[PDB]
Amino acid sequence: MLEAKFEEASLFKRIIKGFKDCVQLVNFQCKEDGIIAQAVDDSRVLLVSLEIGVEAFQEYRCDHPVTLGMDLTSLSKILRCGNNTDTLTLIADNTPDSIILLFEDTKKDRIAEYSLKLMDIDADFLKIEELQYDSTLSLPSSEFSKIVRDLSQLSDSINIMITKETIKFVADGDIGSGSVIIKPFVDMEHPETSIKLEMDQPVDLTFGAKYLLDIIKGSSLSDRVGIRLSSEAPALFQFDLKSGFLQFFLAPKFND
Amino acid sequence: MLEAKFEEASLFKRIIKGFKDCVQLVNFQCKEDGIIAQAVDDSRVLLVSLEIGVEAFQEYRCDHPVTLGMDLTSLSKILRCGNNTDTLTLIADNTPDSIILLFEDTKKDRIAEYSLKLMDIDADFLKIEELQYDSTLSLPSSEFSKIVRDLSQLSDSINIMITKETIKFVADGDIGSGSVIIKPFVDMEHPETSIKLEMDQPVDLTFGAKYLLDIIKGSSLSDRVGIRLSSEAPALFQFDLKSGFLQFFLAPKFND
Amino acid sequence: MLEAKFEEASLFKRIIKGFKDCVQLVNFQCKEDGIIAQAVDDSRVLLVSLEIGVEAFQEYRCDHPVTLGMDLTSLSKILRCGNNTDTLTLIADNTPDSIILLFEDTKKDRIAEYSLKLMDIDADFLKIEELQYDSTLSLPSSEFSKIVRDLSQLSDSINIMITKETIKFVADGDIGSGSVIIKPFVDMEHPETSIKLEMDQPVDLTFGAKYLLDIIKGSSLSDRVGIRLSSEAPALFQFDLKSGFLQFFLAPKFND
Repeated sequence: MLEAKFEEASLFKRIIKGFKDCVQLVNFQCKEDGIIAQAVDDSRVLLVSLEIGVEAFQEYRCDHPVTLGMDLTSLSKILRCGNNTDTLTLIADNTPDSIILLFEDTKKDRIAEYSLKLMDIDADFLKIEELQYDSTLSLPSSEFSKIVRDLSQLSDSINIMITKETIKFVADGDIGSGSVIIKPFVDMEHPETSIKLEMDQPVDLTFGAKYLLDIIKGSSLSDRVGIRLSSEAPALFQFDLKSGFLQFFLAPKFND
Repeated sequence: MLEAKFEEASLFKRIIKGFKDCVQLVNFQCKEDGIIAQAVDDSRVLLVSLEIGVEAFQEYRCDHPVTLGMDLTSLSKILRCGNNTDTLTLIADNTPDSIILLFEDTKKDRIAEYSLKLMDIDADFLKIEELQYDSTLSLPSSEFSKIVRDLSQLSDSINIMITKETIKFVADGDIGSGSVIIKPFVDMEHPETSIKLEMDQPVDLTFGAKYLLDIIKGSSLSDRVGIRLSSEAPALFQFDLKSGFLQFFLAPKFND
Repeated sequence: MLEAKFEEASLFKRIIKGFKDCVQLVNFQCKEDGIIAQAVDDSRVLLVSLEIGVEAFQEYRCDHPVTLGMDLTSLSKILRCGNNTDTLTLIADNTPDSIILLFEDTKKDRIAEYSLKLMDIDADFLKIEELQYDSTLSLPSSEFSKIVRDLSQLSDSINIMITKETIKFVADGDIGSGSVIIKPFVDMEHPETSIKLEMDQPVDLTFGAKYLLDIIKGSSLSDRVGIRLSSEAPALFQFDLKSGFLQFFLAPKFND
């Protein structure tokens, strides 16, 4: 059996929002220590990887590992079905016919129990994170979201440039162009709005704006975003859950 | 002559919202004791029936009965034309060339008088309400609306099931499935949120979700909804106005 | 060189909203005393004319006159790129390769500098305002916007009628019809909501509702709108900036 109770369905709803642009069929491996999931998109330039730990739940029990594969169109539909504050419970049995999602409320009324038929997906799991990235940075999710959104209207390609104490976002398209230059600093009032940067090697990479627009949906889950860039491997954008994470690996646009 | 003044145009606007999915041509019989109207839809599975009494108005005068038939596309358009708090007045003369809608405001400015050309509709009025329905229930309009809306995303058919002290809404479609089980109780704090049920015979009927989605638009007009279900006749969903009602008769889906 | 700093980008964003329905290519003449611009639409029935004076800015410097022509689709896109309270600065050099738009914020972070490639437009400037219009009136932008919007749903033509102390807006189409009659008065509490009218000659003109809908977008820029109507020339609708204006000249519909 398996029973995992989120204190608030909002968290799972936002996490699943994080997958709008992958293969709508996604495997969720549920183990003794929590849930992991990963999904690639069609073009195979973007990988989404989620880990939710035991303590991110309100309650959690997984007697034996169980892989449940779900259609994210349909799970996303079923996840519109309650107030963000409802306690959401995933329930399954040893070999799962189907996953159960049970919503509960502040009031003692209205049991809302949904089911989702599980699919059979072949699990080709990707371990593509690097040890040392060329540069690491972190900044408020809100700020990163605004930068991406704004620059997205000028061209279909956003270019990240890292030099000593200088982070430069640039969109250069037919109509016009735009640049946003931020620099590291500590804001002692709220260490939230702080901007951190470690640069082992300067970097200059270009990304499809469609995919950055997808990636910034994770702002709903964390105050800060972490960006690891290197010229060799795909770039990593990470939003941290209370004991967990949602990660977006994105391959830079090719030059030719 | 005929002159009927709603204290607030909001009420008539919401009532007319209740007709979005009928023959856009609708007869309004205005009599000494108020207004009645009824409209069937194309497929002829849903009937909408409205009664507004003298006391639901701010003022009312109908010297002689007058039938005024209107295009609800066009009346709906003309009903976007003022603040919800404007005093709205319907005006007509003995044999009506046209209906007049006169908006007035808190401020003494801005007379806004619209007209609508009347059509000739043949009045085939339906008296299809039963004496004894198999089961009767009542519950908050908000709750019924949420249940219908949620379950509507899983299949195109919602199934109502009534057993002793148990009301069960169920949608079972291709992607997944959903169930919502409520039970009767008295909430003394707010007798609003109370859920009432009388069951003379258990019932099990299925309804097109398109039509339940249409029917729940009446939540704007009442705190509670009444549902009379029987296996013989069409089901009745009723929202009560201050001395009036808006009723939706809906024929269950056929089994075959 | 040229450097013009709006205290708040909101103002320029709303001004440019005022041009949604012109030739998307628009000349901006920048002179010692401020900025002027004008744009005709395709059908050539509507002219939009803007003047912004030195004092409407937070800072202003124009060493030599410079004509910069811009695509308003693209400038409108680039103008979504900041908070309404950002200080927006237009920057150019003697013969302009490109215009620069520099956003600055309350916080010392995030330099956001965009560029727009300039086009070559031939400047056929129109001086079509009359000395004496047949009638002049002024009324709250909100009220004019509501009247236009409401009446726009009944027909594609709105008809203005001016008689002694009587202003009458009328839409008369297939579905129904609507009339709105306002009269001059002084409201001493707020001289804003006052309605002023000088009538040298009664007037009766008809206007495409598409174009009135376009014109009312200027409500964002002023509390009041001024309307000069005459039977000879195109009608003038004027919204006043703090030392400036946005004007819409609109030719009446032809009778035939």
